[PDB]
Amino acid sequence: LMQFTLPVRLCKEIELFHFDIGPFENMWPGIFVYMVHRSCGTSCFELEKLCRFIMSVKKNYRRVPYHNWKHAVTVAHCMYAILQNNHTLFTDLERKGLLIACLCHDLDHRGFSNSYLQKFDHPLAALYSTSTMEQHHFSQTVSILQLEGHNIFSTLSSSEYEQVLEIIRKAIIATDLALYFGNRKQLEEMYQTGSLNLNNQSHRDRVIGLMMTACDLCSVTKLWPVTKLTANDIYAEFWAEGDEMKKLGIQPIPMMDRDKKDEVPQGQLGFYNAVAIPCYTTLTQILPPTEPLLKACRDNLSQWEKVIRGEE
Ligand SMILES: Cc1nc2ccccc2nc1-c1cc2nc(N3CC[C@@H](F)C3)cc(N(C)C3CCOCC3)n2n1
Ligand SMILES: [Mg+2]
Ligand SMILES: [Zn+2]
Repeated sequence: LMQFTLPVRLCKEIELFHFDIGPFENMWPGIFVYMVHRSCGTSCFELEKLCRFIMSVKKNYRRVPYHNWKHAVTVAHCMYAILQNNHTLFTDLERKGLLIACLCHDLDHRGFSNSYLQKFDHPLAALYSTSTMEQHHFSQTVSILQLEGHNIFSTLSSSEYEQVLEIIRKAIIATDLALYFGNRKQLEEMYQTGSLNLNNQSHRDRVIGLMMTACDLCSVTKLWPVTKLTANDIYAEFWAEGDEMKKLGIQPIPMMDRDKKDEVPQGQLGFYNAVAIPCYTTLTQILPPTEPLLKACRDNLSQWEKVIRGEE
C-alpha cells in the first residue's frame, strides 16, 4: 500500500517539537496524513474518507490572521511530537482521537474571544453559556463527521466510537484557556503529593487537557523568528477585537488595545510567566520527554526580555 513520504529536510525535522509546517498550504494535508500514518498506522483510517474529512475541515476554517487552517495543522504537529516521544503511554483510541481533535479544535473560529461573543450578545453565547467557541468547535467536528463518506471512525464499535468522540469533546473543551489555570493547579498538586495515577480516567482526562493547552500555545516553543512573526498574527486578531469592543462603547483589556502596542514585549512576559512556562513545566514533570518544549519556551522568554532591554 501507499506510505505518504516527505522531502528529506521535512522527514527529519517533522519529528522535532520546534518544526514549522512552512508557507506551502497545499503541503499541509499531506503533512497531517504523514503524521496520522506514523503515530497511528496506515490502518487507522480509510485513506479516501480521511482525505475527504481533512478537506472539509480545511474549508470550515476562516481566512483570519491566527485562528486559521495553519494553526490547526501546527497544533496537530505538536500533538504528534508529544505522542511519538511517549509511544507506550497512550491507548490506540487516544492516538486516533487526539490528532483529529487538534485538527478540529478551532473549526469555524471567527477571530474573536468568548468574552467578545458574550458582550456582542452573539447567538452562540445563548446556545453555550461557557467555553462558547469551544462547544461550537466540537459541534462543527460532529457535523463534518456525519457528512456522507466523512465518517473516518466508521470501523470502530458503538462503544469505541462513543469513547473516541468523548476523547475529542474533552480535548477540544480543554483548549478554553479559562479552564487551563485550574486544570494545571490540580495536576501540579496531584503530581507533588504523588496521587497522580494514569489508570484513573479522570486523571488521564486532566493530562490530555494539559497536552491540548501545550499544543495550542506551541507558537512560543518555535525558533525565535517563527515565535515573533506568529505573535504579529495573534495581535492582528486581538487588536481587531479591541476595535470591535470600542464600537460597542467598551474599553478593551490592554491585550486588545492597539493604542498600547509599545507594551507588547511586557505582555508577552506576563503570558510566558503566568501561562506558558507553568504549562510546559507541569507537562515536563508528567511526561519527561516533552522537556524540549519547556526549554524552547524559556529561550523565547529570554528573547522577549532582550526586546525590552533594546538588544533586539
Ligand atoms: C493570550 C495569549 N495567547 C498567546 C498564544 C500563543 C502565543 C502568544 C500568546 N500571547 C497571548 C497574550 C498576549 C498578551 N499581551 C498582553 N499585553 C498587555 C498589553 C500589551 F502589552 C500586550 C497581555 C497578556 N496577558 C498577560 C495574558 C495573561 C494570560 O491570560 C490572558 C491575559 N497577553 N497574552
Ligand atoms: Mg480555540
Ligand atoms: Zn487554537
